[PDB]
Amino acid sequence: TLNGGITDMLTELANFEKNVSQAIHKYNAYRKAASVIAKYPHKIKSGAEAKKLPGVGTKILEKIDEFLATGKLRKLEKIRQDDTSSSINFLTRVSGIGPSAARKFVDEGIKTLEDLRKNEDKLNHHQRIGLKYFGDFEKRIPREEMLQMQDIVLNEVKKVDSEYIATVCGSFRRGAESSGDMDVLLTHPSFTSESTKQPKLLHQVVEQLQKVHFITDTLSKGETKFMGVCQLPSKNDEKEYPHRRIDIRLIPKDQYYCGVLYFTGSDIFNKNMRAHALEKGFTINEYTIRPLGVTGVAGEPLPVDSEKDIFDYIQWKYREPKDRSE
DNA sequence: CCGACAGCGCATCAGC
DNA sequence: GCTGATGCGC
DNA sequence: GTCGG
Ligand SMILES: Cc1cn([C@H]2C[C@H](O)[C@@H](COP(=O)(O)OP(=O)(O)C(Cl)(Cl)P(=O)(O)O)O2)c(=O)[nH]c1=O
Ligand SMILES: [Cl-]
Ligand SMILES: [Cl-]
Ligand SMILES: [Mg+2]
Ligand code: NA
Ligand code: NA
Ligand code: NA
Repeated sequence: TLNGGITDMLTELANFEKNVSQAIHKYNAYRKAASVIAKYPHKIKSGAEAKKLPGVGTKILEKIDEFLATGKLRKLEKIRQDDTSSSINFLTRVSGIGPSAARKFVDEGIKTLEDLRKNEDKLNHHQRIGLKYFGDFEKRIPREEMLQMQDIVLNEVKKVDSEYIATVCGSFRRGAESSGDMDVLLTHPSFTSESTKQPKLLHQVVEQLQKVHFITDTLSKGETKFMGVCQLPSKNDEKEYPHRRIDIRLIPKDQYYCGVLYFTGSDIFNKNMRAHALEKGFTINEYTIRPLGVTGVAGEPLPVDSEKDIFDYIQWKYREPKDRSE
């Protein structure tokens, strides 16, 4: 909020490059610049001052100078006025419509919420459910609701098998006062990097959450990742809660710490951390941290017994979840 | 200058 | 059907 | 769009 004007401008530029230009590197550059400026503990007085931060170069410095002098950016003012860019940007707000489908729909005259509704047969399943809950999926989730959702998910998982461990990650684990969705890390001792003693480990949990009418819709589902929709139950005569996005990730139990580091994020934090790992000669994914040889080929998984072990390998002081909101 | 930019599950489609 | 590329979203 | 080498 200290530099909220600038970071909003950069986020809108990032969205334009991703959604309209399909220029993924410009998208990530703008997001990195917005992240470093959001973290900067001073009210930026000039582009030159912002250029000192890593990820802000000459181009963004000049945009910041325009924004500070005038309160706006002509480039963005023209983008807002362009019907084609505005239409593509809007459609990507539906879950499952990305930049390519958005431009395909616009090209064939499908430009608004009603166009989508009257053309539901042009949508795949994910897009159909994203359209159905368009308004709901724009709402934030109060942390008090996240706590009730956690209670349901952990207890229903416990009812399936007491040896499951479900961990709510995402912004919730970083202590945020509100979240965009619910991310659940799941483990069971039957599923390790060495063996899967039991099938349908994820299915059984999903099935149970559907049975109690917590999970209401499916966006995608495989043996280790479920992405879908859920809803808190409401009380008598009470308006319903919005439907909410939920993601469940089943990770081999012996890879919990890499999985919980990954699912806790933020996404930019993970990108920064994984980039730094590469510079230190390691690669990090949600399963393992491995060394890189002189060929750059990933070696064998290093032993990991805590989140901090992962930080230790890349020579970073440990950062608590609440300081990973980048 | 310029190569690299984090890493991967699931859905869908083309080609065979 | 399988395989590989692409889209999308974490 | 930015940056390390
Ligand atoms: C999108 C994305 C995610 N994650 C990891 C890190 C992410 O933290 C984790 C969950 O993804 P989610 O999109 O739900 O991100 P949240 O942090 O929970 C959030 Cl603040 Cl955007 P909100 O959901 O509360 O609105 O997955 C990544 O590693 N890379 C990615 O590109
Ligand atoms: Cl690009
Ligand atoms: Cl791995
Ligand atoms: Mg989340
Ligand atoms: Na800089
Ligand atoms: Na979308
Ligand atoms: Na998520």
